[PDB]
Amino acid sequence: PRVIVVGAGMSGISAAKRLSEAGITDLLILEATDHIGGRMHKTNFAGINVELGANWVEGVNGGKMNPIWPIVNSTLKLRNFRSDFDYLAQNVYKEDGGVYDEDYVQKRIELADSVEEMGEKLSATLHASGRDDMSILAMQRLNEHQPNGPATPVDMVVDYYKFDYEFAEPPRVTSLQNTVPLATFSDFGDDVYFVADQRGYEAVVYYLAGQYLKTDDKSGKIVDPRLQLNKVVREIKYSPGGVTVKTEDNSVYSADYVMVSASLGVLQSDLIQFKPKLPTWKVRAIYQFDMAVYTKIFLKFPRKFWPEGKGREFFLYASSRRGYYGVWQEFEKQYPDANVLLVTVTDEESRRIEQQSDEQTKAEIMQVLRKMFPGKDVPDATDILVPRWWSDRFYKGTFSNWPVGVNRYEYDQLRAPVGRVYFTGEHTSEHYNGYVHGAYLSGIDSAEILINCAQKKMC
Amino acid sequence: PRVIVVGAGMSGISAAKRLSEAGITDLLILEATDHIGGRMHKTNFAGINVELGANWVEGVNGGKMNPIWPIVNSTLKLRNFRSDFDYLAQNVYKEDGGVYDEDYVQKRIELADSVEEMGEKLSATLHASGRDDMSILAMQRLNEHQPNGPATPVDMVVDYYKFDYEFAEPPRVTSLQNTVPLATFSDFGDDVYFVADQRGYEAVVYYLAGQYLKTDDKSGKIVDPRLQLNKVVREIKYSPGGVTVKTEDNSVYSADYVMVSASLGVLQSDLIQFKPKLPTWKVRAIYQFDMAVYTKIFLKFPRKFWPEGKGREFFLYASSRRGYYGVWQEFEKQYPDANVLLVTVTDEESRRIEQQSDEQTKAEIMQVLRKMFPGKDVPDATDILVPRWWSDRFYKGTFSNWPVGVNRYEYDQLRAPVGRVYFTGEHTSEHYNGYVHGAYLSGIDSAEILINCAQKKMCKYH
Amino acid sequence: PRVIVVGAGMSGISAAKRLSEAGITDLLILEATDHIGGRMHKTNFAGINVELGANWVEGVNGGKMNPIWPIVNSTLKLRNFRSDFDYLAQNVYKEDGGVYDEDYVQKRIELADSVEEMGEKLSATLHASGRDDMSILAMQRLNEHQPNGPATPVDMVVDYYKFDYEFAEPPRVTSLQNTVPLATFSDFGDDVYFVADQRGYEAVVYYLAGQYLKTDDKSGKIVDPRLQLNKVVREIKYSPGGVTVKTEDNSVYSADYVMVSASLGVLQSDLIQFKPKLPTWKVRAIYQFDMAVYTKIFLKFPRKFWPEGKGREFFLYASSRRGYYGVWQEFEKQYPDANVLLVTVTDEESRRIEQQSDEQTKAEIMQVLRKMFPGKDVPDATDILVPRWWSDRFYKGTFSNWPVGVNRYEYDQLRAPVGRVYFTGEHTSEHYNGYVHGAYLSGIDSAEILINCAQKKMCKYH
Ligand SMILES: *[C@@H]1O[C@H](CO)[C@@H](O[C@@H]2O[C@H](CO)[C@@H](O[C@@H]3O[C@H](CO[C@H]4O[C@H](CO)[C@@H](O)[C@H](O)[C@@H]4O)[C@@H](O)[C@H](O)[C@@H]3O)[C@H](O)[C@H]2NC(C)=O)[C@H](O[C@H]2O[C@H](C)[C@H](O)[C@H](O)[C@H]2O)[C@H]1NC(C)=O
Ligand SMILES: Cc1cc2nc3c(=O)[nH]c(=O)nc-3n(C[C@H](O)[C@H](O)[C@H](O)COP(=O)(O)OP(=O)(O)OC[C@H]3O[C@@H](n4cnc5c(N)ncnc54)[C@H](O)[C@@H]3O)c2cc1C
Ligand SMILES: Cc1cc2nc3c(=O)[nH]c(=O)nc-3n(C[C@H](O)[C@H](O)[C@H](O)COP(=O)(O)OP(=O)(O)OC[C@H]3O[C@@H](n4cnc5c(N)ncnc54)[C@H](O)[C@@H]3O)c2cc1C
Ligand SMILES: Cc1cc2nc3c(=O)[nH]c(=O)nc-3n(C[C@H](O)[C@H](O)[C@H](O)COP(=O)(O)OP(=O)(O)OC[C@H]3O[C@@H](n4cnc5c(N)ncnc54)[C@H](O)[C@@H]3O)c2cc1C
Ligand SMILES: *[C@@H]1O[C@H](CO)[C@@H](O[C@@H]2O[C@H](CO)[C@@H](O)[C@H](O)[C@H]2NC(C)=O)[C@H](O)[C@H]1NC(C)=O
Ligand SMILES: *[C@@H]1O[C@H](CO)[C@@H](O[C@@H]2O[C@H](CO)[C@@H](O)[C@H](O)[C@H]2NC(C)=O)[C@H](O)[C@H]1NC(C)=O
Ligand SMILES: C=C=CCNCCCCNCC=C=C
Ligand SMILES: C=C=CCNCCCCNCC=C=C
Ligand SMILES: C=C=CCNCCCCNCC=C=C
Repeated sequence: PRVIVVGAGMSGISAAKRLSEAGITDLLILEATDHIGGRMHKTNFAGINVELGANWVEGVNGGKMNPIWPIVNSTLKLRNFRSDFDYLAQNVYKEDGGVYDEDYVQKRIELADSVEEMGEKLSATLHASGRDDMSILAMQRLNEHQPNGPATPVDMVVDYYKFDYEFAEPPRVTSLQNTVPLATFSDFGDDVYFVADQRGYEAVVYYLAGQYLKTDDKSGKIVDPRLQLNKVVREIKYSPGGVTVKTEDNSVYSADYVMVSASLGVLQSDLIQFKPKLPTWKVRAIYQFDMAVYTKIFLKFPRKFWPEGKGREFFLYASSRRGYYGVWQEFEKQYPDANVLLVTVTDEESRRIEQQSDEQTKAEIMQVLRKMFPGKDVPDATDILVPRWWSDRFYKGTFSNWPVGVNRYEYDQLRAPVGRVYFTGEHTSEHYNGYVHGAYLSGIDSAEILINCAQKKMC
Repeated sequence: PRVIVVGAGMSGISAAKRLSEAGITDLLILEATDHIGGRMHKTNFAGINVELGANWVEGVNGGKMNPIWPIVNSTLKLRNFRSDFDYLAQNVYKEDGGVYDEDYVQKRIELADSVEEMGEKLSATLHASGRDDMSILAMQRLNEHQPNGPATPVDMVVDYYKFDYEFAEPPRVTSLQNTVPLATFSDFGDDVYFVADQRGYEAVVYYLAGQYLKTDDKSGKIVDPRLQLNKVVREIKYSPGGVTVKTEDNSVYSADYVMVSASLGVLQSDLIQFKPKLPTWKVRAIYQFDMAVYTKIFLKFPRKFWPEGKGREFFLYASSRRGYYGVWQEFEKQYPDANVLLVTVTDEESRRIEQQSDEQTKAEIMQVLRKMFPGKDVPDATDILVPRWWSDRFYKGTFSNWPVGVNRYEYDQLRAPVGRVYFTGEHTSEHYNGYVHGAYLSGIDSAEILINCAQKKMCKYH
Repeated sequence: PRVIVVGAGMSGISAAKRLSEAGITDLLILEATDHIGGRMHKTNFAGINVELGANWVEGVNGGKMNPIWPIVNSTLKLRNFRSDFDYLAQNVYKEDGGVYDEDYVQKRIELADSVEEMGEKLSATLHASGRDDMSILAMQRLNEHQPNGPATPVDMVVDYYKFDYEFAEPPRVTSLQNTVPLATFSDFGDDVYFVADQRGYEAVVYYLAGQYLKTDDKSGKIVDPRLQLNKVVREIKYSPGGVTVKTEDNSVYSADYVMVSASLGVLQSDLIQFKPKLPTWKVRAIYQFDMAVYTKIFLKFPRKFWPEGKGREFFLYASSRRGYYGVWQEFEKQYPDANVLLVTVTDEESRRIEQQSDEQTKAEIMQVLRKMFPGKDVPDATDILVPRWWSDRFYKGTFSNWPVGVNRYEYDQLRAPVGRVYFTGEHTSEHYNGYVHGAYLSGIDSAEILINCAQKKMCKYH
């Protein structure tokens, strides 16, 4: 059968590979941008390539092997380092200057960790139907016996590092049942490894694609005509007998099936019109799940003014405004001597920031840094890079997050095909939504579902 | 039967009134503070009494009469005014000065309203168990077809005005099925009346209490020994045979039953120790419902610099920071010539603000005001009042809000009695949680359950 | 809670009775016609009351007691007769006259019955999801090894008697899995008893109604104002908090819940407007199930011309046109001096006949009877009664039938409530759709689900 795959991110390339392995080689991959890789994507900043999207292989060293790890660490050997979060208690900055006492902070972290552990015990006892689920915040209130969760600046920043920095939305919106504990770490292991290689974390996608798509023997560039870049799909028409896909440039293509891999945000946006309209059950499951936004703001300075050394890689700023420029990282190992800092924001701060100029964002950040390092002469940053994933029509966010209210059955409806229209992508990953390995395994699983239906008539 | 009622806010006074009516007059009302009324409470601000807590009679002029309305508007004649929100579109300020064009704003308001109406239709069809509920935000996404709800400055303050200003928590955390549409408005009417009387909205509670408690002939002060102020209940021991209640000053009282009317926030804080410990099912029901916080910040100025006139009562500040000093009210009718303004904040901003000085909050507000009225000479406020309800141990918030995740049966577990211990209060109102009328009706309903057990020997709950 | 019950047929009355027993007595039953009983309804014909709708208590003498049986045979002692179909082989008339040879017909019946028995065995092994279901006709081809089901006149009329005369649609549309074997007979017994009493089979419903509705001490008539006749519901508005129902006479009623007992056929028609519209899942379940039509044409003649005697009660006409005036009943036992015959038609023929005049129908029937009894001087019938259930807007058919294509899950979606809107009626009976006992039991079942939701706050999800 002929199958059109919409999108050449990790899931689309992964699904097309699996299909090709089943012998379905009459594929046509239509990608909106001028390149493959989607959310795994590097860029030049301050004369070095940094990741705008995914940056870590998460879940390493555990009971099962994360399928992405071997490719990154053995097949391609991309340069990488295990992140160590053990010294955060020594690096929490006060809103007005200097760090807090490490012992006080270590005890707040312990209290937070302990509450989360009680939440893991509780989650284990909830019903599979989801009828007793609750937000992580409700679990925090119950376990601490209070009418509110973390509320002082230090407790809030600790809370934000533990939850929002992973999920990109606050604990009060997040499903406890479906995030605590999290399968990625329970299955693959607790460590995470930061990829810092000039070829980019995206190399993994190019490696996979080259195992079945044709590449130039000199270039190494993909030249297979089954891959067409700059093809923005805007309409998908389907019937019991086949499908037609129209692109923004006016091309029109036909196939027996279409495998949609565009992000959940794209599907919530209407960029692609389905005709007929997707059924209500599908539409509701789509709008109930969340597409989160995690913004990596890179900054480059004329000189270093922050600490370097053991345990100095990650540091937090405890603002009285929750989530305001709170989580920082410095790259003494990754980008020795570059004078770059990375501050991450999400959700509401991400949408506000994407809406204002880089200069204005730079100015707000300089004010925070100056409060943090009152003893230093802090130079203004020389360059800033603000990724605008939520504003980009081909992504509309960075990764899905599971909200309280959606149960496993409704989440599974996200994966479900509609006639001949199949779906894949990180938001269809059975237990790894939000991750690169989740996009990868989702392409394989979605392809298998289509192969069984198409080749064995077992749908 | 002797019954102890913990708390003399509206639901406790109302529950005690109903018991007394059923002839259960061997009552003891234990109130933590030095006064009755609870969350209906006024205070002197710069020379005028303003309400720290409830301020409106909400739900008036509809198909059924809100029971609070006749007392306010006819029995006591408390001075009051209908709030008119029809002119908001002419009163939305830009982050950086001046108002937006009216027609531009009106269209955003009309789109917001249309999404909500579409949400009311969805809501009516959801399974009664609450199992298919979703947040108000999810419904907005569905209806606007976007991966986010309102996100530009003007659409966000319109959203805040429509939802946070009523519920005190954002749409994304709030239950669609239980708040859209809202029974208070569907049943009692769409209008709301702001009480602005020197005697305070709490006069309604003093009135009900007086229908059954003895009062001093000249002062009208309640003197009945069945009401005991300054008595904070710290422990409730209950058994098959009865209950014992201990206060902080060590008093100990016994009764056949106890009716607890302390807020959900108090129950979530463990101020009262139950012995034996409440059942796990009850404990979980308590923690899963939300106790919201709504902070009315009052400001007094040496002279006026904002507009007055038709449609000027309410105005919004479209900050690029959602919920930042967004909803303003000026008092040309309520407190004429006092030069007072009221900005309301909720939730995360309330918690932040209660934790810092009033001077710091006043200076943040002066920057906002000077940005809104750049052509005026905006003098610094000479007085400010920041109510700290979340910090007050006898309240721990302002009113409950039904979150996504709590279902119908879980809400019933929140109300359910445990042995001889009954619960009452706005958080136990089936359809009016969060309101003065919900506390009033919840008092009568809880009392009736107790009366059935006590007088009809029908002791099984649901 | 206040509950409005739409319709006073067996299920509405049965539901209201069960609610009343749970103590829910604030009920309002709105019935479209001027009487209760619905599809159980008698009429005077030829000076005798005959049944226009149900006439048998089906499923008797089995392992479990059909709940209607005791009311009929013991509490009311309605006059009744066991129907005996054992002599059919002696009473099959050829298209042009005279009966076929008994031995020949018995052989054809024996074959039809053995193909059905093989269908029951196949049915038992089909997957519960309904994925392997097939029509009864497909099972017949498989078992007979032929490219068609019964196709000669005698085989066709035996087939119509065995299936259409029960289900009111042909084997090719009927689900094998859900009708062969049929629960009513497997649970309650293989016998059937024809009710022939002047008080009517509807007395069963009048008896249940009188157990909780007030009746005049003299007239015995129901006089409870909770029952209101001539109220045609045309709109049902519902929200998360209650419902409003408006009747064609323009009255408007309000309640907490509504229990809809009108027929599937009425729900498929547009008689009652739901606001908001019912959800797509619900509307699809409604239109996928079938509402069949079974038309009992009674004829009165001036003298008898057909045989009377052992085995003569039921006879068949083997027309070469399937289903054409094929199953007849003579009433020597029931109405001995009447001279009345009953011919039953269903489905396509019922729809055709309801649309033409009684005179044209009578003329068609006289041509058939004159061909069946060529040796007799057949008199013209002097009266005929054609019931028009499909044309009646308050019924739109006679009883639901389960078609191939619908599985249990989808059938259950017919019974499922939508918010505060509940449904009851024979088409919601878990295992006895199409019968009086099914209507009766569905009323109790539906009521209990509403009682758990409303009283116990436990709204069952599946
Ligand atoms: C619907 O109702 C009718 C009416 O009520 C049923 O018929 C009545 O059923 C009684 C149930 O058995 C029946 O019973 C009794 O009769 C026996 C025997 O009578 C004589 O024989 C005795 C022993 O040889 C002798 O000792 C005695 O003196 C008599 O000569 C007696 O032992 C029982 O104690 C009892 O009184 C009635 O006679 C009968 N009346 C009529 C008018 O039919 C009917 O029942 C059906 O089922 C029973 C099992 C029996 O087969 C009936 O004949 C049959 O009609 C019932 N139908 C259903 C389907 O429920
Ligand atoms: C800022 C950020 C940080 C993250 N951090 C990490 C991390 O450190 N580790 C980790 O494991 N995960 C992380 N993630 C998550 C991870 O990157 C994603 O889960 C994964 O890459 C998503 O792959 P996908 O194929 O599902 O979707 P995508 O990569 O979005 O691929 C979909 C493709 O479809 C294309 N497309 C969209 N619309 C159309 C259209 N109309 N027509 C044609 N093509 C279209 C897009 O251009 C894209 O190429 C991060 C992601 C981001 C963005
Ligand atoms: C800022 C704010 C704004 C609001 N706006 C409005 C509005 O405009 N309109 C509206 O309808 N509603 C509004 N509400 C809600 C309304 O005020 C409440 O729903 C209602 O007043 C609550 O009455 P209650 O009896 O349930 O609780 P409470 O009024 O809290 O009464 C409980 C009583 O128990 C006492 N107590 C607590 N712990 C103990 C103890 N351990 N022992 C003894 N006594 C104890 C407390 O002091 C209090 O008197 C608002 C409330 C607030 C605070
Ligand atoms: C011709 C025929 C033969 C049958 N043969 C038998 C048999 O022998 N044995 C057997 O067991 N079963 C048989 N049945 C089926 C059995 O009669 C029905 O299953 C049963 O009586 C249906 O009861 P109900 O309460 O579900 O519906 P109904 O009896 O239809 O009750 C619904 C009530 O709703 C009223 N209504 C409709 N629309 C409105 C409105 N808009 N507003 C208000 N009220 C409204 C109707 O008037 C009616 O009274 C037969 C039925 C018919 C019609
Ligand atoms: C990631 O890959 C490196 C490289 O292959 C691993 O470091 C090698 O590991 C083997 C295993 O016994 C040694 O014999 C080599 O000497 C190692 N090379 C170096 C430079 O130490 C490393 O352990 C890998 N990490 C994970 C988590 O797999
Ligand atoms: C609030 O109370 C005032 C006080 O009685 C009401 O205004 C009276 O209303 C009756 C009713 O139609 C009149 O006959 C009186 O003349 C009115 N008095 C005045 C001063 O106008 C008023 O309608 C009430 N408002 C509401 C919403 O009930
Ligand atoms: C390590 C580290 C720092 C955080 N970056 C992890 C973001 C991965 C997003 N996936 C989460 C799932 C969801 C929602
Ligand atoms: C009118 C007006 C302006 C807003 N003040 C009313 C807050 C009443 C709180 N109860 C809502 C329910 C919940 C949660
Ligand atoms: C006995 C006899 C004669 C046939 N009359 C009974 C009709 C009962 C209708 N219900 C069957 C279910 C279906 C569909």
